[PDB]
Amino acid sequence: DVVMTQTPLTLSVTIGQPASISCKSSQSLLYSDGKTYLNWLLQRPGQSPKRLISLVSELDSGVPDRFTGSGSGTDFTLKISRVEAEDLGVYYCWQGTHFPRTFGGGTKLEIKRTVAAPSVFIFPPSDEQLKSGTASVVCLLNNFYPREAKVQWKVDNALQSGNSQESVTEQDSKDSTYSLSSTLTLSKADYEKHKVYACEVTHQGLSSPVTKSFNRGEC
Amino acid sequence: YLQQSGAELVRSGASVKMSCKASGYTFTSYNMHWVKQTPGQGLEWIGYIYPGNGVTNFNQKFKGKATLTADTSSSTAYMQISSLTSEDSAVYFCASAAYWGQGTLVTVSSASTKGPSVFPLAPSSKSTSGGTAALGCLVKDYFPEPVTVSWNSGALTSGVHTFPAVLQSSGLYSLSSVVTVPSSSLGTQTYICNVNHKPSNTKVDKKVEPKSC
Amino acid sequence: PPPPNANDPPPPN
Repeated sequence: DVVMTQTPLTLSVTIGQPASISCKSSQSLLYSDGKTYLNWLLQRPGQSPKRLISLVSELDSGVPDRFTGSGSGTDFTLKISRVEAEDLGVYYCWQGTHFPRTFGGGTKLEIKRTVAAPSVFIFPPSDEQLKSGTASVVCLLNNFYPREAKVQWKVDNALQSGNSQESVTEQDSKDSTYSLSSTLTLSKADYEKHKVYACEVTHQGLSSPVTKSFNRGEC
Repeated sequence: YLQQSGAELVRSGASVKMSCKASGYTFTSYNMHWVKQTPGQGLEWIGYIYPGNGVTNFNQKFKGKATLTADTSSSTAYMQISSLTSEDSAVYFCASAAYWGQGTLVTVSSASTKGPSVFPLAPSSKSTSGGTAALGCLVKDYFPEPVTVSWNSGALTSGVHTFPAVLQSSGLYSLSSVVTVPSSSLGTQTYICNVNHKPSNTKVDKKVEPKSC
Repeated sequence: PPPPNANDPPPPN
C-alpha cells in the first residue's frame, strides 16, 4: 500500500500565525490521466470531515484563500497564511491514485490564546433524582483557557476522593476556550448525612481559588 | 450533502446495514467511498462503489466482510458489514465529491440497550456568574452511545455545551448539556432539553425550571 | 461554483 506520512502530529499556533502541514507519499501520486489525486480534509472537533483541497492545489467552494495546497510526485504541503480560530481540528491528506486509498495520520491544529478564568456554577441534585435514590451534584467551569484546571469536591469541608467524574469539551471554534463539568454522585442515604456541598476551583486565570457551595435542603 | 442513517447496536457475529442519502451533486458521477474512523481517529478506507455503473473496489482487509450498493433511483448508497467483532465498533463515514456524511456509530455488544433518565440542572443563585445563569440537563444511565441533545427543538444553540459522555462504573454512559443565559429572564424564557437515544427508541423532553434559592 | 473535482478516478466499464 502507499503510505501517507503527515507531519507534524500537532500544531499549536496563535491567531494570525502562518502554519504549514507536510504530507509525503511512499510512491508517486501521478495518475495515468496526468492528474495527481491528493486531497486535504479538515475534521473540526466533534464534526465529520470536510474536503478543503483536491488535485493537490484546487480549493473547494467556500474555502478561504488563506489556504493553499502545493506539491507534486511525493511531497505535498497545505499552508495557512494566517490562522483563524475556526481553523482548529484535525487535518488529513489522502491519496486517490492507488489502491487501497490511504490517509495520512492527521495533524491536530490547536489554538493558543490568552489566559481566561472559568466562570463557575454549581447545581444541587433535582428532587426527581433524589426520589429515585441518587444524588448527582454538578460543578461547571465555563469558557476558560488553558485546559488545565483543578476541581476539588468538599463535603462539610472534607476533601472528597473517589465519587466524581469529569468531562471536558473540545476547544471552542470561536473563542478557543474549554468548558469542564465535574459530577459528584452519592446514594441518597449518603447525600443526607452531610450539609455543605462545595466545589473549589484552581486555575491560572484565577488570582485565588473560587468556591461555589450550597447547604442540602436550602435549595 | 450526505445524510447517514442513525447509530446501531449490533451483536457480536451479526451484521449491520447503513445508508447514505445523497443530494446537491450528481450521485452517479463520483465514487462513493466508505471510511472507518478508529478510536485514535485514524481514517481507514473500506471501499467505494461508483454509482454510474455499480463497480466496487475494496480494501483487502474488508473483502468478504463489506458489501456496497447504490440505488440510483433514490440516490442512496448502502454498506453492509457482516460477522461483526469488537474491532468493528467505530464511526463509519460515507464520502463523495467534496462532501462527507456525518457518520454512523456502530457499537458491537451483546448487552441490552437502555434509554436515559433525564434530570434538570436547575438555575439558581448558585449557578449565577457575572449576571449570567447556567442551566442544563443531566442525561444518565444509557447504553450504547450516542444520545443527542437539542434545546427548544433546535431553536436554542448559542452558549450550549453538550459534554462528551463519561463511562460510569456500571458500564452505562452519562452526560450533561448546559447553557448560559441571562439571569434576568428566567421567569419569562423557557428552556427545554430534547434528548434522543436511537438504539432504545427513546425520546424525552424536559423543561428546566429555576430553583428559588 | 463549478462541479467539485473528483477525489480519485472513477473506474471504467
